Amino acid sequence: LSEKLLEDYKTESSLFFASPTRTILAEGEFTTVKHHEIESFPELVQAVLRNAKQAGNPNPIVVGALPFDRRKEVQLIVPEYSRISERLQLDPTLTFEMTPVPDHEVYMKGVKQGIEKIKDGDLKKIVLSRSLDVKSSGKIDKQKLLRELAEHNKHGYTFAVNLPKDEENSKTLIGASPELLVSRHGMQVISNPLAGSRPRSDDPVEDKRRAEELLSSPKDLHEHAVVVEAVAAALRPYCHTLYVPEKPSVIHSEAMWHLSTEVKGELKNPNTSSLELAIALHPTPAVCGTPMEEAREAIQKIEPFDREFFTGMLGWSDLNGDGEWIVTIRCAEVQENTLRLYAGAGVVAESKPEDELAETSAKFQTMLKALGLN
Amino acid sequence: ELSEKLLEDYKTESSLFFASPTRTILAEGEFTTVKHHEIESFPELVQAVLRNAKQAGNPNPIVVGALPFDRRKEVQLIVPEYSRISERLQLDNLTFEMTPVPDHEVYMKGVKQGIEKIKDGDLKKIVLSRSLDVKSSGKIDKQKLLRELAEHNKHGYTFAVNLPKDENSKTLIGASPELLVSRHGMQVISNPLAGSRPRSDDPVEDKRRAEELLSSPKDLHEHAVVVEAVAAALRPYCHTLYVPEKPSVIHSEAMWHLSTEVKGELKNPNTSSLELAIALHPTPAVCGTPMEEAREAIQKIEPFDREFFTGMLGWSDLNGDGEWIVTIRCAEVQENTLRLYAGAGVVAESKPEDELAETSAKFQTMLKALGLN
Repeated sequence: LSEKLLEDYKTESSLFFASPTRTILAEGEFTTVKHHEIESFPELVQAVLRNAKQAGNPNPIVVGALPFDRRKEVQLIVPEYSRISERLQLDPTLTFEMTPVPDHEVYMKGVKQGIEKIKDGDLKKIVLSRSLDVKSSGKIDKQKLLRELAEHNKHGYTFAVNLPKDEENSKTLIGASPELLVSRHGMQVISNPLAGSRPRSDDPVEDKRRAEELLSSPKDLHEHAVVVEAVAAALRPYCHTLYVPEKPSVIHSEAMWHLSTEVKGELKNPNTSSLELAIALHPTPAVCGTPMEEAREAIQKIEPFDREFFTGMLGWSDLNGDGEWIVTIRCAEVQENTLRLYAGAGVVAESKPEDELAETSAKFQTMLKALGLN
Repeated sequence: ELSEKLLEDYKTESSLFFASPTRTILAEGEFTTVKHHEIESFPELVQAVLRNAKQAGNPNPIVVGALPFDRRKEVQLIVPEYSRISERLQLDNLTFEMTPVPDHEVYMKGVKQGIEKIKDGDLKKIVLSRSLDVKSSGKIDKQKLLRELAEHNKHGYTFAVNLPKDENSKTLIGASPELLVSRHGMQVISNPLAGSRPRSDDPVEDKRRAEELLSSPKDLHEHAVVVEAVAAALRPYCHTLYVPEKPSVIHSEAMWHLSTEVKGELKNPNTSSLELAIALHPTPAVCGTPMEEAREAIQKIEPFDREFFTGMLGWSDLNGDGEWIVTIRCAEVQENTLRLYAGAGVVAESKPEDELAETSAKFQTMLKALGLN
């Protein structure tokens, strides 16, 4: 059935979302709700979901994507219907025109600006990113793109979400993120911050060497620890007790090794929805920095493009408050014949411009491989 | 007077300017936007969203906006970030290219097809309409267009609604004479208009036309049909209705209209103005009998989409009160282009040429405001 759901994905589906706990296909937009203030959005969403129940939807969910920038308007959709199966089980089965935005040198310049700002003590952490515009000579087949991603993403979250357009052709957010922002199942809360990276190698000896190096890198370990501390501080008020592992683990996608910690807690209040928790966490320092509003102003000033939905959050939440929200990375906006791909790299005082550029390239591979351009 | 200041403060970004005989509203921003697929279950969602807006802040928040002619489309309204509401208003060179879409023949072709289908007993009443694209040499000053409409519309409903964009700002602007429905406590009022004649600058001829409309059997009969449909829609919601025996005549600067004020007293305090509007929308005055059949004929014959024209627009509050108007004598304005609209009810005994003239007379409200009267 799960593979049926992947086969049934159309550009009028509102969400495909393949996680390790399930696969969801949501069709249509029965209700869309937009709101000016992220902080008061969870209560509006619950009111909309209650209405949906009482108007005769037996399992109302919201699905969609929220932007990187918390100050922007937010929006989610209650679909007409949704199907929910077990997780996906799969055996692997033109001119393109590239325009980097910005070019490699302007990106590196921006990286020097971030370093400087930290060396003056204005910021502790900064993640700087860049994008890549791809024009195809044919119309991109979203459903095939989605399948390529799913087949090559055993452990993360494969997704497609319909996004706000003008009435232009449909705009879809598509990708394969390794990173859970938060989930809620019953009263159990889990968040999985990822911070620290090395690219995979096809040489199995080198591949393992890089996992070991990441796992013993003082700069990466310390920086990971700081991201974990911030996730734990944001979840602590909502929970009885928090379990925060003393040691990170190494996880992988096909393209990258990542340091990873699963932070787990039991809620105090059964009405605290997964959405509320996602909003309490968003954006984590892994995609933004510390202090967030300062890292964000630095980010907004240095980056010559709008991240829009990249490094935002996306997922679903139900009437009981259960849900899953992922950090939106290893992804692309797809519209007709064009895509915008995105990638970013954590920057610190010690950082080196070329290495950071190299890291963004290694991170682009998830999407480029799905397009046959790796 | 605050009312006039609200008209002066109107901006292209404002979600709603709405000047009615009971109040003037200027609504800014978008605290919450709600969009829904099924018009029939929209009222309850809208109340859910208004309740939430209260729980977050002000005691009796409102929704504002415009819904389309075609009831099967997605519908959308906005709870504004803030609104000022005052008493009713008490108010005291660019070149233009014009293009009829369709042209005057294609439109009369359409009306013939319409007469044809009523004579075969498929339809009883059909409204057919056309539009008039306009290109300006400059950017249209929307605020000034709004003031012109308001000044020349003492008795109607003058509005500017920010519409879902194409990229450049899109505004629905107009001065409608027709209340679809209001609610005030348990009191409901609808004012169907059906039957018209253009005003004349010769006051003897002006009065003659009024008197002729008021006693035309064809027009009285068609008016009584519209009145029956209003009553029909309202009956299930009211313990009592007052339906006047006969219509009066009312005027805008452009037109005489046959008018009936239908009043009711609701059974249920929780019935919102928006819910009544939906029960009424669209009336046979702009669509036809049967509605589903005549709308099919309308979609099939008309070479443009009406979109918001002959839709409904207005406001509703958390208590349930509100005012919704029939969106006529209006235009979509974008940058330096307007699309003006006008329509004319068609029956078996209709004459194609008289409907073309009737529609051109209906265009005068908007044309006059542009200085093209």
